[PDB]
Amino acid sequence: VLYVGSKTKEGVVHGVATVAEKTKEQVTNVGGAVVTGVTAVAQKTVEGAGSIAAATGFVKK
Amino acid sequence: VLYVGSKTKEGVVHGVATVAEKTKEQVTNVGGAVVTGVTAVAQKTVEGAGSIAAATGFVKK
Amino acid sequence: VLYVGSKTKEGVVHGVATVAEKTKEQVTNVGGAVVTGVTAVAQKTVEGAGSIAAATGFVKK
Amino acid sequence: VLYVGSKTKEGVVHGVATVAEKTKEQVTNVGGAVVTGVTAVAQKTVEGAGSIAAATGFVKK
Amino acid sequence: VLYVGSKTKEGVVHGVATVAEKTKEQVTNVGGAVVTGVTAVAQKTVEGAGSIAAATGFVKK
Amino acid sequence: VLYVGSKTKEGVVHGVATVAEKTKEQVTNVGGAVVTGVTAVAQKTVEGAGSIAAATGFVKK
Repeated sequence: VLYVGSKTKEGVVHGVATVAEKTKEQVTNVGGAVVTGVTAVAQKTVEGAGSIAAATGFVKK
Repeated sequence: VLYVGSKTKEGVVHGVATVAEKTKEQVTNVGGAVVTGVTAVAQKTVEGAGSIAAATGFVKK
Repeated sequence: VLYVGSKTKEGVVHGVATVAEKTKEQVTNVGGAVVTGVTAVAQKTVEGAGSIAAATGFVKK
Repeated sequence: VLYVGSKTKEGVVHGVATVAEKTKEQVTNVGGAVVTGVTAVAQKTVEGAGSIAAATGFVKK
Repeated sequence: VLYVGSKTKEGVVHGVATVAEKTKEQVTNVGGAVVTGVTAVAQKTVEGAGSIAAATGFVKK
Repeated sequence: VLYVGSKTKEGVVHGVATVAEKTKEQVTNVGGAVVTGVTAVAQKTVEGAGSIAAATGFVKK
Protein backbone atom coordinates (compact mmCIF):
# COMPACT_ATOMS: atom_id res chain seq x y z
CA VAL A 1 0.00 0.00 0.00
CA LEU A 2 1.34 3.43 -1.01
CA TYR A 3 -0.63 6.57 -0.15
CA VAL A 4 1.08 9.73 -1.40
CA GLY A 5 -0.51 12.86 0.02
CA SER A 6 0.97 15.85 -1.79
CA LYS A 7 -0.09 19.45 -1.23
CA THR A 8 -3.72 18.63 -0.48
CA LYS A 9 -6.00 21.07 1.32
CA GLU A 10 -9.00 20.10 3.45
CA GLY A 11 -11.06 22.62 5.39
CA VAL A 12 -9.00 25.68 4.47
CA VAL A 13 -9.83 29.40 4.29
CA HIS A 14 -7.44 32.02 2.96
CA GLY A 15 -7.53 35.47 1.40
CA VAL A 16 -10.47 37.13 3.15
CA ALA A 17 -11.00 40.88 3.55
CA THR A 18 -14.11 42.31 5.18
CA VAL A 19 -15.22 45.74 6.37
CA ALA A 20 -18.27 46.29 8.58
CA GLU A 21 -19.59 49.79 9.29
CA LYS A 22 -22.58 49.64 11.64
CA THR A 23 -24.01 52.43 13.76
CA LYS A 24 -25.95 50.23 16.19
CA GLU A 25 -25.93 46.47 16.71
CA GLN A 26 -28.24 44.97 19.31
CA VAL A 27 -28.99 41.39 20.37
CA THR A 28 -31.67 40.49 22.91
CA ASN A 29 -32.06 36.87 23.98
CA VAL A 30 -34.45 35.32 26.51
CA GLY A 31 -33.94 31.61 27.06
CA GLY A 32 -32.81 30.71 23.54
CA ALA A 33 -29.62 30.63 21.51
CA VAL A 34 -28.15 33.27 19.20
CA VAL A 35 -25.04 33.08 17.02
CA THR A 36 -23.97 36.12 14.98
CA GLY A 37 -20.90 37.28 13.10
CA VAL A 38 -18.78 34.25 12.17
CA THR A 39 -16.01 34.93 9.66
CA ALA A 40 -13.11 32.89 8.24
CA VAL A 41 -13.56 29.65 10.17
CA ALA A 42 -12.13 26.32 9.00
CA GLN A 43 -12.04 22.89 10.60
CA LYS A 44 -11.67 19.19 9.90
CA THR A 45 -13.28 16.40 11.91
CA VAL A 46 -12.62 12.66 11.73
CA GLU A 47 -15.18 10.26 13.23
CA GLY A 48 -17.34 12.93 14.81
CA ALA A 49 -19.89 15.63 14.13
CA GLY A 50 -18.70 18.95 12.75
CA SER A 51 -20.85 22.00 13.49
CA ILE A 52 -19.74 25.56 12.91
CA ALA A 53 -22.50 28.15 13.46
CA ALA A 54 -24.96 25.90 15.28
CA ALA A 55 -27.70 27.17 17.58
CA THR A 56 -30.26 25.15 19.53
CA GLY A 57 -32.99 26.73 21.63
CA PHE A 58 -33.13 24.11 24.38
CA VAL A 59 -33.31 20.37 25.05
CA LYS A 60 -35.83 18.87 27.48
CA LYS A 61 -36.65 15.42 28.82
CA VAL B 1 -2.68 -0.29 -4.05
CA LEU B 2 -1.37 3.16 -5.04
CA TYR B 3 -3.38 6.27 -4.15
CA VAL B 4 -1.70 9.47 -5.37
CA GLY B 5 -3.32 12.57 -3.92
CA SER B 6 -1.88 15.59 -5.70
CA LYS B 7 -2.97 19.17 -5.11
CA THR B 8 -6.60 18.30 -4.36
CA LYS B 9 -8.89 20.70 -2.53
CA GLU B 10 -11.88 19.68 -0.41
CA GLY B 11 -13.96 22.16 1.56
CA VAL B 12 -11.94 25.26 0.66
CA VAL B 13 -12.81 28.96 0.52
CA HIS B 14 -10.45 31.62 -0.79
CA GLY B 15 -10.58 35.08 -2.32
CA VAL B 16 -13.54 36.70 -0.55
CA ALA B 17 -14.10 40.43 -0.12
CA THR B 18 -17.23 41.82 1.53
CA VAL B 19 -18.37 45.23 2.75
CA ALA B 20 -21.42 45.72 4.97
CA GLU B 21 -22.78 49.21 5.72
CA LYS B 22 -25.76 49.00 8.07
CA THR B 23 -27.22 51.75 10.22
CA LYS B 24 -29.13 49.52 12.63
CA GLU B 25 -29.07 45.75 13.11
CA GLN B 26 -31.36 44.20 15.71
CA VAL B 27 -32.07 40.61 16.73
CA THR B 28 -34.74 39.65 19.27
CA ASN B 29 -35.09 36.01 20.30
CA VAL B 30 -37.46 34.42 22.82
CA GLY B 31 -36.91 30.71 23.34
CA GLY B 32 -35.78 29.85 19.81
CA ALA B 33 -32.59 29.83 17.78
CA VAL B 34 -31.15 32.50 15.49
CA VAL B 35 -28.04 32.37 13.30
CA THR B 36 -27.01 35.43 11.28
CA GLY B 37 -23.95 36.65 9.42
CA VAL B 38 -21.80 33.65 8.45
CA THR B 39 -19.04 34.38 5.95
CA ALA B 40 -16.12 32.38 4.50
CA VAL B 41 -16.54 29.12 6.40
CA ALA B 42 -15.07 25.82 5.20
CA GLN B 43 -14.95 22.37 6.77
CA LYS B 44 -14.54 18.68 6.03
CA THR B 45 -16.12 15.86 8.03
CA VAL B 46 -15.41 12.13 7.81
CA GLU B 47 -17.95 9.69 9.29
CA GLY B 48 -20.14 12.31 10.90
CA ALA B 49 -22.71 15.00 10.25
CA GLY B 50 -21.56 18.34 8.90
CA SER B 51 -23.74 21.36 9.66
CA ILE B 52 -22.67 24.95 9.11
CA ALA B 53 -25.45 27.49 9.69
CA ALA B 54 -27.88 25.20 11.49
CA ALA B 55 -30.63 26.43 13.81
CA THR B 56 -33.17 24.36 15.75
CA GLY B 57 -35.92 25.89 17.87
CA PHE B 58 -36.02 23.24 20.59
CA VAL B 59 -36.17 19.50 21.22
CA LYS B 60 -38.67 17.95 23.64
CA LYS B 61 -39.45 14.48 24.95
CA VAL C 1 -5.34 -0.57 -8.11
CA LEU C 2 -4.07 2.91 -9.06
CA TYR C 3 -6.11 5.99 -8.14
CA VAL C 4 -4.47 9.21 -9.33
CA GLY C 5 -6.12 12.28 -7.85
CA SER C 6 -4.71 15.33 -9.61
CA LYS C 7 -5.84 18.90 -8.98
CA THR C 8 -9.46 17.98 -8.24
CA LYS C 9 -11.78 20.34 -6.38
CA GLU C 10 -14.75 19.27 -4.27
CA GLY C 11 -16.86 21.71 -2.28
CA VAL C 12 -14.87 24.83 -3.14
CA VAL C 13 -15.78 28.53 -3.26
CA HIS C 14 -13.45 31.23 -4.54
CA GLY C 15 -13.62 34.70 -6.04
CA VAL C 16 -16.59 36.27 -4.25
CA ALA C 17 -17.20 39.99 -3.78
CA THR C 18 -20.34 41.33 -2.12
CA VAL C 19 -21.51 44.71 -0.87
CA ALA C 20 -24.57 45.15 1.36
CA GLU C 21 -25.96 48.62 2.14
CA LYS C 22 -28.94 48.35 4.49
CA THR C 23 -30.42 51.07 6.67
CA LYS C 24 -32.31 48.79 9.06
CA GLU C 25 -32.21 45.02 9.51
CA GLN C 26 -34.48 43.42 12.10
CA VAL C 27 -35.15 39.82 13.09
CA THR C 28 -37.80 38.81 15.62
CA ASN C 29 -38.11 35.16 16.62
CA VAL C 30 -40.46 33.51 19.13
CA GLY C 31 -39.87 29.80 19.61
CA GLY C 32 -38.73 28.99 16.07
CA ALA C 33 -35.55 29.02 14.03
CA VAL C 34 -34.14 31.73 11.77
CA VAL C 35 -31.03 31.65 9.57
CA THR C 36 -30.04 34.75 7.59
CA GLY C 37 -26.99 36.01 5.73
CA VAL C 38 -24.81 33.05 4.73
CA THR C 39 -22.06 33.83 2.23
CA ALA C 40 -19.12 31.88 0.77
CA VAL C 41 -19.50 28.59 2.63
CA ALA C 42 -18.00 25.32 1.40
CA GLN C 43 -17.84 21.86 2.94
CA LYS C 44 -17.39 18.18 2.17
CA THR C 45 -18.93 15.32 4.14
CA VAL C 46 -18.19 11.60 3.88
CA GLU C 47 -20.69 9.12 5.35
CA GLY C 48 -22.91 11.71 6.98
CA ALA C 49 -25.52 14.37 6.36
CA GLY C 50 -24.40 17.74 5.04
CA SER C 51 -26.62 20.73 5.83
CA ILE C 52 -25.59 24.33 5.32
CA ALA C 53 -28.40 26.84 5.92
CA ALA C 54 -30.80 24.50 7.70
CA ALA C 55 -33.56 25.68 10.04
CA THR C 56 -36.07 23.56 11.96
CA GLY C 57 -38.83 25.05 14.09
CA PHE C 58 -38.90 22.37 16.79
CA VAL C 59 -39.01 18.63 17.39
CA LYS C 60 -41.48 17.03 19.80
CA LYS C 61 -42.23 13.53 21.07
CA VAL D 1 -26.19 86.00 2.51
CA LEU D 2 -26.94 82.61 4.10
CA TYR D 3 -25.36 79.45 2.68
CA VAL D 4 -26.43 76.32 4.57
CA GLY D 5 -24.36 73.30 3.60
CA SER D 6 -25.97 70.24 5.17
CA LYS D 7 -24.77 66.68 4.66
CA THR D 8 -23.57 67.23 1.10
CA LYS D 9 -21.11 64.87 -0.58
CA GLU D 10 -18.68 65.84 -3.34
CA GLY D 11 -16.11 63.45 -4.77
CA VAL D 12 -16.93 60.51 -2.50
CA VAL D 13 -16.47 56.74 -2.88
CA HIS D 14 -17.80 54.21 -0.40
CA GLY D 15 -18.86 50.57 -0.28
CA VAL D 16 -16.45 48.90 -2.72
CA ALA D 17 -15.47 45.23 -2.71
CA THR D 18 -13.18 43.74 -5.35
CA VAL D 19 -11.38 40.44 -5.84
CA ALA D 20 -8.66 39.93 -8.45
CA GLU D 21 -7.28 36.45 -9.21
CA LYS D 22 -4.53 36.66 -11.83
CA THR D 23 -1.85 34.09 -12.58
CA LYS D 24 0.54 36.42 -14.41
CA GLU D 25 0.54 40.20 -14.78
CA GLN D 26 3.26 41.84 -16.86
CA VAL D 27 3.93 45.43 -17.89
CA THR D 28 6.73 46.43 -20.27
CA ASN D 29 7.35 50.12 -20.94
CA VAL D 30 9.99 51.78 -23.12
CA GLY D 31 9.95 55.57 -23.00
CA GLY D 32 6.21 56.03 -22.51
CA ALA D 33 3.71 56.13 -19.68
CA VAL D 34 1.57 53.33 -18.24
CA VAL D 35 -1.10 53.50 -15.52
CA THR D 36 -2.85 50.31 -14.40
CA GLY D 37 -5.03 49.20 -11.50
CA VAL D 38 -6.68 52.25 -9.93
CA THR D 39 -9.49 51.49 -7.48
CA ALA D 40 -11.62 53.57 -5.10
CA VAL D 41 -10.10 57.01 -5.67
CA ALA D 42 -11.91 60.24 -4.84
CA GLN D 43 -10.83 63.87 -4.95
CA LYS D 44 -12.07 67.44 -5.15
CA THR D 45 -10.21 70.33 -6.79
CA VAL D 46 -11.00 74.04 -6.63
CA GLU D 47 -9.44 76.37 -9.22
CA GLY D 48 -7.19 73.77 -10.79
CA ALA D 49 -7.09 70.75 -13.05
CA GLY D 50 -8.18 67.39 -11.67
CA SER D 51 -6.70 64.29 -13.30
CA ILE D 52 -6.97 60.81 -11.85
CA ALA D 53 -5.65 58.07 -14.16
CA ALA D 54 -3.77 60.31 -16.58
CA ALA D 55 -0.91 59.12 -18.79
CA THR D 56 1.14 61.15 -21.27
CA GLY D 57 3.84 59.63 -23.46
CA PHE D 58 6.19 62.62 -23.52
CA VAL D 59 6.38 66.37 -24.07
CA LYS D 60 8.96 67.95 -26.38
CA LYS D 61 9.93 71.47 -27.42
CA VAL E 1 -22.61 86.60 5.73
CA LEU E 2 -23.40 83.23 7.35
CA TYR E 3 -21.85 80.04 5.96
CA VAL E 4 -22.95 76.95 7.88
CA GLY E 5 -20.92 73.89 6.95
CA SER E 6 -22.56 70.86 8.54
CA LYS E 7 -21.40 67.28 8.06
CA THR E 8 -20.19 67.79 4.50
CA LYS E 9 -17.75 65.39 2.85
CA GLU E 10 -15.31 66.31 0.08
CA GLY E 11 -12.77 63.87 -1.32
CA VAL E 12 -13.62 60.96 0.98
CA VAL E 13 -13.20 57.19 0.63
CA HIS E 14 -14.56 54.69 3.13
CA GLY E 15 -15.65 51.07 3.28
CA VAL E 16 -13.26 49.35 0.87
CA ALA E 17 -12.32 45.66 0.91
CA THR E 18 -10.05 44.13 -1.71
CA VAL E 19 -8.28 40.80 -2.17
CA ALA E 20 -5.56 40.24 -4.77
CA GLU E 21 -4.22 36.74 -5.50
CA LYS E 22 -1.46 36.89 -8.11
CA THR E 23 1.19 34.29 -8.83
CA LYS E 24 3.61 36.58 -10.68
CA GLU E 25 3.65 40.35 -11.09
CA GLN E 26 6.39 41.94 -13.18
CA VAL E 27 7.10 45.52 -14.24
CA THR E 28 9.91 46.47 -16.62
CA ASN E 29 10.57 50.14 -17.33
CA VAL E 30 13.24 51.75 -19.53
CA GLY E 31 13.24 55.54 -19.44
CA GLY E 32 9.50 56.05 -18.96
CA ALA E 33 6.99 56.20 -16.14
CA VAL E 34 4.82 53.44 -14.67
CA VAL E 35 2.16 53.66 -11.95
CA THR E 36 0.36 50.51 -10.80
CA GLY E 37 -1.82 49.44 -7.90
CA VAL E 38 -3.45 52.53 -6.36
CA THR E 39 -6.27 51.82 -3.91
CA ALA E 40 -8.38 53.95 -1.55
CA VAL E 41 -6.82 57.36 -2.15
CA ALA E 42 -8.60 60.62 -1.36
CA GLN E 43 -7.48 64.24 -1.50
CA LYS E 44 -8.68 67.82 -1.73
CA THR E 45 -6.79 70.67 -3.39
CA VAL E 46 -7.54 74.39 -3.27
CA GLU E 47 -5.95 76.68 -5.88
CA GLY E 48 -3.73 74.04 -7.42
CA ALA E 49 -3.65 70.99 -9.66
CA GLY E 50 -4.78 67.67 -8.25
CA SER E 51 -3.34 64.53 -9.84
CA ILE E 52 -3.64 61.07 -8.36
CA ALA E 53 -2.35 58.29 -10.64
CA ALA E 54 -0.45 60.49 -13.09
CA ALA E 55 2.40 59.25 -15.27
CA THR E 56 4.48 61.23 -17.77
CA GLY E 57 7.17 59.67 -19.94
CA PHE E 58 9.56 62.62 -20.03
CA VAL E 59 9.78 66.37 -20.62
CA LYS E 60 12.38 67.90 -22.93
CA LYS E 61 13.39 71.40 -24.01
CA VAL F 1 -19.03 87.18 8.98
CA LEU F 2 -19.85 83.84 10.63
CA TYR F 3 -18.34 80.63 9.27
CA VAL F 4 -19.48 77.56 11.22
CA GLY F 5 -17.48 74.47 10.31
CA SER F 6 -19.16 71.47 11.93
CA LYS F 7 -18.03 67.88 11.49
CA THR F 8 -16.81 68.34 7.92
CA LYS F 9 -14.40 65.90 6.30
CA GLU F 10 -11.94 66.77 3.52
CA GLY F 11 -9.42 64.29 2.15
CA VAL F 12 -10.31 61.41 4.47
CA VAL F 13 -9.93 57.63 4.15
CA HIS F 14 -11.32 55.17 6.68
CA GLY F 15 -12.45 51.56 6.86
CA VAL F 16 -10.08 49.80 4.46
CA ALA F 17 -9.18 46.10 4.54
CA THR F 18 -6.91 44.52 1.93
CA VAL F 19 -5.19 41.17 1.51
CA ALA F 20 -2.47 40.55 -1.09
CA GLU F 21 -1.16 37.04 -1.78
CA LYS F 22 1.60 37.13 -4.39
CA THR F 23 4.23 34.50 -5.08
CA LYS F 24 6.67 36.74 -6.95
CA GLU F 25 6.75 40.51 -7.39
CA GLN F 26 9.51 42.05 -9.49
CA VAL F 27 10.26 45.61 -10.58
CA THR F 28 13.08 46.51 -12.98
CA ASN F 29 13.78 50.17 -13.72
CA VAL F 30 16.47 51.73 -15.92
CA GLY F 31 16.51 55.52 -15.86
CA GLY F 32 12.78 56.07 -15.40
CA ALA F 33 10.27 56.27 -12.58
CA VAL F 34 8.07 53.55 -11.09
CA VAL F 35 5.40 53.83 -8.38
CA THR F 36 3.57 50.70 -7.20
CA GLY F 37 1.37 49.69 -4.29
CA VAL F 38 -0.22 52.80 -2.78
CA THR F 39 -3.05 52.14 -0.33
CA ALA F 40 -5.14 54.32 2.01
CA VAL F 41 -3.54 57.71 1.38
CA ALA F 42 -5.29 61.00 2.14
CA GLN F 43 -4.13 64.60 1.97
CA LYS F 44 -5.29 68.19 1.70
CA THR F 45 -3.37 71.00 0.02
CA VAL F 46 -4.08 74.74 0.11
CA GLU F 47 -2.47 76.98 -2.53
CA GLY F 48 -0.27 74.30 -4.04
CA ALA F 49 -0.22 71.24 -6.25
CA GLY F 50 -1.39 67.94 -4.80
CA SER F 51 0.02 64.77 -6.37
CA ILE F 52 -0.32 61.33 -4.86
CA ALA F 53 0.95 58.52 -7.11
CA ALA F 54 2.87 60.67 -9.58
CA ALA F 55 5.71 59.38 -11.75
CA THR F 56 7.81 61.32 -14.26
CA GLY F 57 10.49 59.71 -16.41
CA PHE F 58 12.91 62.64 -16.52
CA VAL F 59 13.17 66.37 -17.14
CA LYS F 60 15.79 67.86 -19.47
CA LYS F 61 16.84 71.34 -20.58
